Amino acid sequence: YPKTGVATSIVEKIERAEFNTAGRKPTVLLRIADFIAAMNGMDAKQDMQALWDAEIAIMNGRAQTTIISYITKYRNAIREAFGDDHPMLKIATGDAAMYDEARRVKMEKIANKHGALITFENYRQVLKICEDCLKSSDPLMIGIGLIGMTGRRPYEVFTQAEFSPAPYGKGVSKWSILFNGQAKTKQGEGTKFGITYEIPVLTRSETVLAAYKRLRESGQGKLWHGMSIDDFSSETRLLLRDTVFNLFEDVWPKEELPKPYGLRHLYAEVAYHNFAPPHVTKNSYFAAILGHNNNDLETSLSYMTYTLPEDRDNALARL
Amino acid sequence: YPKTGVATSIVEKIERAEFNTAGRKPTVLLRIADFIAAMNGMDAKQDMQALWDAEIAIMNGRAQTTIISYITKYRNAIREAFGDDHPMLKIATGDAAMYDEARRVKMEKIANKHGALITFENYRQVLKICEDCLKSSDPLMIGIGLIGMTGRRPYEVFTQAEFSPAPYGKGVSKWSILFNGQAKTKQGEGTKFGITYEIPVLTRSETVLAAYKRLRESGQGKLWHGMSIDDFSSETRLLLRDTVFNLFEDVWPKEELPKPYGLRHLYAEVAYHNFAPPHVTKNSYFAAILGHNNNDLETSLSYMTYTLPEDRDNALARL
DNA sequence: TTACAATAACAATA
DNA sequence: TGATATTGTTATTGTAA
DNA sequence: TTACAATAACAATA
DNA sequence: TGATATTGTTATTGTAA
Repeated sequence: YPKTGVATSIVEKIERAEFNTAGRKPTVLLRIADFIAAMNGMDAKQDMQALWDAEIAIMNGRAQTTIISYITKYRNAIREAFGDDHPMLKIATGDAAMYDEARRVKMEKIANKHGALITFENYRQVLKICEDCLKSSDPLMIGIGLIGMTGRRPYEVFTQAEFSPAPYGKGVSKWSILFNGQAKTKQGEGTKFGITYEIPVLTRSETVLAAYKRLRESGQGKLWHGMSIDDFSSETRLLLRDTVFNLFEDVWPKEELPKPYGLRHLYAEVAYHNFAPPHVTKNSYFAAILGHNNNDLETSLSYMTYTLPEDRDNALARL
Repeated sequence: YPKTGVATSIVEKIERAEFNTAGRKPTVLLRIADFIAAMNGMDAKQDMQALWDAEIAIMNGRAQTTIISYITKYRNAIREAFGDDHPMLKIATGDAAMYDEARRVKMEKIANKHGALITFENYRQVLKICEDCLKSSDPLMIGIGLIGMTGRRPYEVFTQAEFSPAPYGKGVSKWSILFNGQAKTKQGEGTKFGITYEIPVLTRSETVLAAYKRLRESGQGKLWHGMSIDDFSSETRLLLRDTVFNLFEDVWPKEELPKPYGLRHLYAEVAYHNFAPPHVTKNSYFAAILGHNNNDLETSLSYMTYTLPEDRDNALARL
């Protein structure tokens, strides 16, 4: 197995950081680069274990959550420099107890949400705003609108989504499009990786598609296209965050602040409300439209966040 | 740690089998008894490993599912004879691959059900039959009726359920009772073990309660009360199975045969349809009424089996 | 002696 | 069933001034 | 040379 | 996150006959 290599992306990041004139020092990326370098020429498992142990020692005061993320960064770096068969991958791991606890925390949060759904009282207004965004000349605005209307993830919409018209007999679907470019997935059976699949839309599909090509043909849309996730975050995350804060500050439910992924939650809640066939559970429908693996009903649980006021009324009406 | 002991329940079962005049020979219980006996005086892990390995060798041609169950029987026997701290418990285990595969199979089945819910067209009739059973003089019939009306498990209803009236301000709830005696659970936080908790009922609570005391005061109801699960199965399972087959043969959906647990599925579907408050998900509501652990939304997935025809209609009515 | 924008760390969610 | 890829939030850095 | 009831094995589900 | 407790189905046994 390779006893030498470099994590190219990390060092490119550091080298780009060499010319900043503002901002935090890239301490973490640095530690990761040093780590990978020190690893060069290492052959003994106890040496590897020692090195990792020092790294884990440094991460001490961080949040459990932060530590899991960081561990992912180191593991991806090792994997990039030395490949998949490097014994350090058996060693640079988190404790099972830590992963287990993260899971417990998460499921508890979700359970808490399921017993106290937030009533999205002004959701029609939110969707209206998103429809209006589809006509803006600012491609960020169009992007947001497309989030609301298609429920695609921001990274998907801005960097890789392929929206297409969807058939319906001999005609074209008014309320559904074809989508390719599912993120957070990898090649496999039952996976939507590189799969084109049909998704409902919350305004006319023509409108959506037109707004999309306008996004893709713009200047900023040309930068965005095919970008990596790190690049995407750096270029757009804070601006998108702020714009969304502002756009929905008045209409969003009081229980939470307006965030981009909010739109993906609402979308699922709205599409189910409007389009769900009768022989299918809410879990199944959500998993279907959100691009989840074939037999995964559990990720859908994360998205049951809101109650639409019509349903709140109707349920209250008994008795 | 104890190097000696006996699995009393197993040998009592064998000794009761000594006087049968009909039926299969208790091969399995026998092998388990011999196993436990051979274990007496054992001190060396390789000897233990060998013994287990022979047992696992015998179980070869059985179904994965059967093998997991059998392994539970051996483990419970070891645990009963020698206690919880016996090193054989580290050895008499199934493979991780086997448990993982069982899980995959299960989730796939559930996923398949969620994308093809069975329309329970005649469910009003089924519930009616169950209401009628509450007036029968045959306590089995009453029991069935109470399954349909309370969604409690058969073992719970026949052997240990404690039904009680539920308050509602200064009055008494018309559509909910108090229940104690949750099975398939053990002492813990967030658990319903020995907890009295409120559950909806699908006919008037008075009716339900009256039918219950009639069940409890009967002769067969006196046998049933406080019985073990093995005793319960042996005494009642095949008769209950047959009676249920017969009672619902004409009205049950064509996609499946009428089984007692069917009534627990339908119950949950009906109660949600009628009683579910607006700020709660179907998963949460099911987990609440079915007695599931506090942060467990996943077991609820097993119960989404049917679509009530009203919902099928209403969903079909768009567009 | 503060503003401010820019950056990556830190952190949560799916 | 081993341990990721997105989204979301804040402390630090450098610079005008 | 079969019926039949009884039993526990075998098996799936939650 | 280690490995159970219920519910559901069928093959074997013994007995009349």
